[PDB]
Amino acid sequence: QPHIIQLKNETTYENGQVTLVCDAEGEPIPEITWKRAVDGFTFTEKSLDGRIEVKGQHGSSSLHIKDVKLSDSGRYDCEAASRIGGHQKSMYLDIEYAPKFISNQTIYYSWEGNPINISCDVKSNPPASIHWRRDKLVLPAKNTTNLKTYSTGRKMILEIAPTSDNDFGRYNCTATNHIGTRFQEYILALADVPSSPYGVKIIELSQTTAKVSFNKPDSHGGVPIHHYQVDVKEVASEIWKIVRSHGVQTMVVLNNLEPNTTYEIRVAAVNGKGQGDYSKIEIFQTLPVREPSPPSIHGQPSSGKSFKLSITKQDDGGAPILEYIVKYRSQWLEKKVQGNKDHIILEHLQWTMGYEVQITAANRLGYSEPTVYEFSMPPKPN
Ligand SMILES: *[C@@H]1O[C@H](CO)[C@@H](O)[C@H](O)[C@H]1NC(C)=O
Ligand SMILES: *[C@@H]1O[C@H](CO)[C@@H](O)[C@H](O)[C@H]1NC(C)=O
Ligand SMILES: *[C@@H]1O[C@H](CO)[C@@H](O)[C@H](O)[C@H]1NC(C)=O
Ligand SMILES: *[C@H]1O[C@H](CO)[C@@H](O)[C@H](O)[C@H]1NC(C)=O
Ligand SMILES: [Ca+2]
Repeated sequence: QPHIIQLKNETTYENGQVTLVCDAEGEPIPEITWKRAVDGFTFTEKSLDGRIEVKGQHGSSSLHIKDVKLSDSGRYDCEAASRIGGHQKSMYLDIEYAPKFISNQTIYYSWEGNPINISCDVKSNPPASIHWRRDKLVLPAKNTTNLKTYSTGRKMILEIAPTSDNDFGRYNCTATNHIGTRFQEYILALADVPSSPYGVKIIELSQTTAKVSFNKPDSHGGVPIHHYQVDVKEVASEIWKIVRSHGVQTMVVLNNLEPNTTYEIRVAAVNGKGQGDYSKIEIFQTLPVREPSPPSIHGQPSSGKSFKLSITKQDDGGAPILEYIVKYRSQWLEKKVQGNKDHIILEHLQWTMGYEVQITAANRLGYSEPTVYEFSMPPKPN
C-alpha cells in the first residue's frame, strides 16, 4: 500500500537548475507520477524544450529542470500509485533571483526651488535592501540636508529639493539580496520653459473677434505645457493685453476687439517652470462697420384693402438701424418707417392684385442693398 515518505520543498535560482525528489514505500513497489499544478502537465519516465526530464529509481522518482524560468515556481504533485492503492502529496518550488527594477520612468525634470520625488521600484526574492547613492555614497548623507529617502513598501523614494546645478544629474538606486547587487541609474534634469509656438494664423475674423491658430512648440522644456498666452496690441497702442487659452488647445478666440483696427499678436506657451519664448509677431485687421444687411420680410392680409409686412430682424452692421425704406408698385411709391419698428402697413390697394416690394435698412453708414418681396392680395369679401 503505497505511502510517500519524502517530498521536500525546493529552492533554486533563475537560470539555474533543480531536482525534485519523491520517495515512496509499498509492496508491490509503487509507480510514481509528477503533475505540474499550474497547467496540470504530467510527467513520468520528454519534454519538448528538453529543459525538464524525469528519471525513476525503483520506489523513488526525480524530476530535473535545467535553465529554470520564473514560471517553474509553484506547486508540484507527486502520486505514488499501484495495483492496490495510491498516495499523493505536494511540494513547492521557490525560485530566487537578483533584484529587478520595474520603474517605468528614469529621467525626471525639475528646477531650483521645486521639490521632486523620484521613485525606485524593485521586485526581488528574497526581498532586497535598497539604497539611493552617488558614487558609493548613500543618500542622504549628513552633508546633504536637501535630500530625504522614504520607503512605502513597494517603492523607494528619493526626495530632492533642488538648489544648485549640483542637485541635478545622475543618481543610482541599488538593491542587493543574497543572489547579488543590481542597480538602476536615474537622471534629474533641469527643466526649461517651452520654445516658440509657430505657424501662427488668423483663421477666423469679424468686426470684434478673431480666432488665432498655431502649432505647439517642438520643445516643452521637460515638463508639460499648461496653457498658452496670446499678447494682442493695437499697432497704434503701446499696451499689450493678455488672453490665456483654455488648456492645451492650439486655438484661442480674441474677443472685444475694435472694428477696422490693425492688431499685432504673439503667442507663448506656459509650463510649470514658466512662460516660454514668443512666436513671431503676426498682424491682422478686424472688419469695418458697414451698412445693414438686406432686410427680411413676410406678410399677411390687413383689412381692408391693405397688407402688413413684418420685419424679421437682420444683421445690423455695427451701427443702429434707424430707418426702413419700403417701396412698392403693381411706377413705384416710397415709404419710410423707423428702426425700432416691428412692421409696416401698406394701404389703399386693389383686391385680387399682386404687388412688387423693395425694402432697405439704413444706419449712420448708409443703406443696405434692397430686399425684393412680392405678394398677392386676396379676392373681394362679401
Ligand atoms: C512548503 O512550502 C509551503 C509554502 O508554499 C509552506 O507551507 C511550507 O514551507 C512547506 N509546506 C510543507 C507542507 O512542507
Ligand atoms: C515624496 O514622497 C513622500 C512619501 O510619500 C511624501 O511624504 C512627500 O510629500 C513627497 N514629496 C513630494 C515632493 O511630492
Ligand atoms: C551607478 O553605478 C554604476 C556601477 O557602479 C556606476 O558606473 C555609475 O557611475 C553609478 N552612478 C552613480 C550616480 O553613482
Ligand atoms: C558630502 O558632500 C561633499 C560635497 O561634494 C563631498 O565632498 C563629501 O565626500 C561628502 N561627505 C561624505 C563622504 O559623507
Ligand atoms: Ca530654451
